[PDB]
Amino acid sequence: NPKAFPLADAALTQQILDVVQQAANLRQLKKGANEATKTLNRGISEFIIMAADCEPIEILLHLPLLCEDKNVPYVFVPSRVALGRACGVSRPVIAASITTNDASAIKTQIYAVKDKIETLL
Amino acid sequence: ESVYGEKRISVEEPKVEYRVWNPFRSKLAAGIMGGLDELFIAPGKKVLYLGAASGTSVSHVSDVVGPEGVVYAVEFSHRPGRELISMAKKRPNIIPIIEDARHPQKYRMLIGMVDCVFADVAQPDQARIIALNSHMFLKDQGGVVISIKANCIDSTVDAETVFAREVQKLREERIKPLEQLTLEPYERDHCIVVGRYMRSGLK
Amino acid sequence: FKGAAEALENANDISEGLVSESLKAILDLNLPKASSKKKNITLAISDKNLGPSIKEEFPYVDCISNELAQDLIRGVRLHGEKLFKGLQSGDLERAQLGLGHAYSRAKVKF
Amino acid sequence: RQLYDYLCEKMHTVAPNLSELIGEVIGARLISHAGSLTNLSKQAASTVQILKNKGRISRYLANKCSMASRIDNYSEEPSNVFGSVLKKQVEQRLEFY
Amino acid sequence: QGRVFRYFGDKLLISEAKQSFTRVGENNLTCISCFQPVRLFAYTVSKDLQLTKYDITDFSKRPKKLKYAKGGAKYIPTSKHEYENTTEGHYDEILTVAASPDGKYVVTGGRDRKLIVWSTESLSPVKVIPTKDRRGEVLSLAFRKNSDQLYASCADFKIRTYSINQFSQLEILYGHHDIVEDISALAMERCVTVGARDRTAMLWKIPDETRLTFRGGFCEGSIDVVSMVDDFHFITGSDNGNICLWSLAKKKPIFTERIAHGILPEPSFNDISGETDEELRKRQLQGKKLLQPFWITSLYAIPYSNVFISGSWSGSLKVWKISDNLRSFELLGELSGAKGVVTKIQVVESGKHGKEKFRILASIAKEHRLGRWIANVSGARNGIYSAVIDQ
Repeated sequence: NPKAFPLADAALTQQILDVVQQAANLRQLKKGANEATKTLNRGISEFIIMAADCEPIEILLHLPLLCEDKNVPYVFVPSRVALGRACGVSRPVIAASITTNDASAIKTQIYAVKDKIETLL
Repeated sequence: ESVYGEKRISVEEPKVEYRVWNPFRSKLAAGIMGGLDELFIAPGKKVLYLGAASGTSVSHVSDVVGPEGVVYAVEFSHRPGRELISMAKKRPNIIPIIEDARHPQKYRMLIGMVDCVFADVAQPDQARIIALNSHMFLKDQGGVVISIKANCIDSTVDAETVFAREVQKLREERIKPLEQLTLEPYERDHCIVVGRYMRSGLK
Repeated sequence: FKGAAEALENANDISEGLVSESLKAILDLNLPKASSKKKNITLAISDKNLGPSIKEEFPYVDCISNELAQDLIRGVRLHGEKLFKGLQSGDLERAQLGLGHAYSRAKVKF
Repeated sequence: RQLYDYLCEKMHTVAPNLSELIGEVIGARLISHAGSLTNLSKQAASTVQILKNKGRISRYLANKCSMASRIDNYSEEPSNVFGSVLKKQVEQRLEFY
Repeated sequence: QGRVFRYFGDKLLISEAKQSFTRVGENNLTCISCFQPVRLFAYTVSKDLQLTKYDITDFSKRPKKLKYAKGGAKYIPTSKHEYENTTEGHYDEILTVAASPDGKYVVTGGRDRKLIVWSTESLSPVKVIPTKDRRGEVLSLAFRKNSDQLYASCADFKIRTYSINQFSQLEILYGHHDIVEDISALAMERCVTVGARDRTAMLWKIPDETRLTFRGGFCEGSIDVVSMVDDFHFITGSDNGNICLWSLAKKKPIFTERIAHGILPEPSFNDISGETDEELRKRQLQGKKLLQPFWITSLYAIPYSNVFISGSWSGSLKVWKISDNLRSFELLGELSGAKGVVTKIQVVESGKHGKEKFRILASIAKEHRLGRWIANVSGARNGIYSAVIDQ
C-alpha cells in the first residue's frame, strides 16, 4: 500500500545522517541521483539514503528497483533539509549514496547502519 | 539481444547464439567456474530454482535445461519478479512463483515432481526453506545445490562454522552433502554445497 | 475446470488457503457421509493450513497432513498423470506454463 | 497515420510525463531506445542521449525526461500536470540559453 | 560571579507593545547587534558584502539611516594562496558584525577568514586580522562586557580570543569535534560554544584551560543558537525544537522543551505526488512520520533575566518566561510582526531603573547566514523587525 515504503524512524535517521556527514567528510558519499545511478550501474554502490518529501516522490524511485536488482540496500528518511545539513549543503538534499572505498574511516559504521537498513526492508 | 548486458557469441552450421557465463553475477555460475564433479542440472530433467530474483542466473539454468528441461523459479519480490515474468515471455522452460517458499505447499499443484533444486536465498532458515521444498517435491535421489551466504545467515560466528553447521542441518534431513566449495575469488566468503537427497541409505 | 481462468480462481484460493466452490463440491460426492465423532472418513492433505478450511466444510471427516501423506502425494507426482487412465485430458506440462504465468501476472498485478 | 494516433495515445496513457516534457515522437522512440521503459530508469542522465546546445541541453533535458520516465515507470496512475512541471524547469534553463 | 537579580517578566506586556517591520535597502541580513552605552546605535551586515549602520534610538518611529560601507569584487586576494588575507574589504559571505561594549571598534567576519575591525564614526577601517588558515572561516563572535575581549568561533574547530584595543591575539581554544556555529559571553571571563552536528556544548573558562560537556539527545541533529543570561545557567535552541535550559547541577539540562514554533508546513500533496489518482496522493505523505520540526533560528536572552526569545521561519518569535525557582521556563507570548529567517536578535534598553523602555531588533531575512536551508518559505522579505516595549 505505501509507495514511500520503507521509512526510517527518527533516531535511526540521526544515525543515518551521522553516517552521511561522516561520508561527506570521507568523500565516499556520492551525492544526488545522477551520481547514484552511476554508482549502482558500475557496481560500487553500498547503499542509498533518500528523503521522501521531495518533489515529486518518484525521481528517486529508480533506486528501490535498482537496489533490489543489485542486492543494494536503501531507506527512506523523513527530512530533506536536515539531510541537506547532513550532506553539509545549504540546499536541501534528498539523495545520497554510500560507496566502496577501502580507504575508509567509517568502514564499520557503514555496516552498522546497513544492518538496521536490511532489518527494515 | 543480451538479457543483462553479457556478450554472446554466434556460430554457423550447414546460427547458434551462446550466452557467456558471467561467474560474478551468479553463484551458480561461479560454482561452475570454480569446478564441479557431478552437477544435478541436466539437459532433459525438470529443475527448481529458489531465489531467482531475475535472470542473473535463472536464464542460464533455462539454457542448460534446454529445449527439453523446465525451470521452476521461486521468488517473492514484485520488481525483479516482473523482469522474470516478461523474461520468461521468450523462453518456454521458465515458470516463476511469486509465493513465499516458507510454505511451499501454497503452490503445491503448480509443480509436480521436480528432480533438482538450487538454493540462492539470503534467509537465515536456509536449511528449513529448502527442506520444505525437498520433502514434498524432490524426486528420490534428486540432488540439492546450496548457495550459502555466510555473512547474511549468521555473521557473528566464524567462517567455516556456518557451513559445518548447515551441513549437519542437512544431514538431519536425509540430505548427505557430496562435496563442498567456497568460490572465493569470484565472491568473497560464500559457498556452494552439492548433495543428494538420499532418504534411503543415509549411512 | 471449464477454463484456465477457473484455475486462476482456484489457485487464488489455494495460495491464500481457502476452499473453492468446486473444492467443496467434489468431496460432497466423492466422500459420502460417515459418522462425525468416531470412524471418520479420512482424506490425506498436502497443505496443513487449508485443513481447517476443509474441516469447516466437512464435519465428519479426518483431514491428515502427514509425512506418509506427503510421500503418497509426492509419489502421485512421481508416477504423474499415468494414474488417471485416459481421464487426464491433454498434458500437465502445458497446463503448468499457463497456470504459473497467469498466477504470476495475478500476483504482480501489472 | 492511424499508427501515429494510437502511438501518441498509448504514449498519453502510459507515459504522459514523457509526452509533455518532450513530445510523443522522441518519447515513444525513447522506450525503443532503451529497448523498454524499465531500462530507461536504470540509465543515467549521461548514459542516455537525445537530440553550446548539445553539451548543456541534451544533458539537462535528458535529466528531466529520465525523471519523467521514473514516475511513469513506478506509478500506477501517472499524471499530465507534472510532466509540464518538469518541462518548465527545462523552460527556465532554455530561456537562459 | 553573578546570579539572576531581575524579575521584570511580569511587567512586559506583549499584546500592547508596538510591533513594526521596517524597510531597508539591503538584502539577506545576516546579523543584528545592538550597542548600549553605560546614544543608541545599530550595526548590520548584509549579503551585498555590506556593513550598514542604522539608528534605533527613536522608539516612537522606525530606525533611521546613519551610514553604509559595501565591499565587492575589487578586494580580491592578490595571490589567492598565501597565509595572508589582510585586505580591508570583504569579497565573500560575511557571517557576523560586532560592536564593542564600549562601542569604539567594530569587527566583521565570515567565510573570507578575516576579522576586519572598523572605526565607528567615519565608517572607515581601523585594522584587519586574518585567521591565517584556509578552513578557519569565522562564523560567530562573542564580546566580553565592559572590555575589549572578543571571543570568535571558526570552521576549523578553533575558538579565538582577541583584544581590540591592542590589535592582538591572546589565545585560541581547541576541543570541538565538529564545527562551531554559536557562542555567547558576558561580563566575566566565560563563554558557551556549541557544535554543528555533535550536540556537544562547552561552557568555557577562558584563562583556566578547562571545558565542560553539555550533551542533550523530534530527534536532535544540531544546536543552532545559544545565549548567556547568567553564569551558572544558559539556554540552547535546537533544530528539533529541543529548547534546553542548561544548569551546572547536571550535564543533562534543567529544562527540556519540545517543538516550540509549531510543526512544519505539510508538503504539497499535489507537488509530492503528481498522481492523477488522488487516492495515492495521501500515501506518500506517510501520515505522521514525514512531518518535521521547525528549528530555532535565533535564541536570545537579556542578561540576568527570566525571559528569553526564540525565532524561526514559522513566523513566530516566541518569548518564554523562566520562573523564580529556576527549574522551568514557560510561554510568555508570540511575536508575529515580521516573518522569515530570523538570524540574530538583540534588545536595547532605556529609561529609569524602575520603568524599562525596550526595543527588540531581529534580523529578518529569507535565508540564514549559515546557509539557504529553506523550502516553502511563506511571507518573507528582507528587513529589520523592531519592537517597542514599555513596562
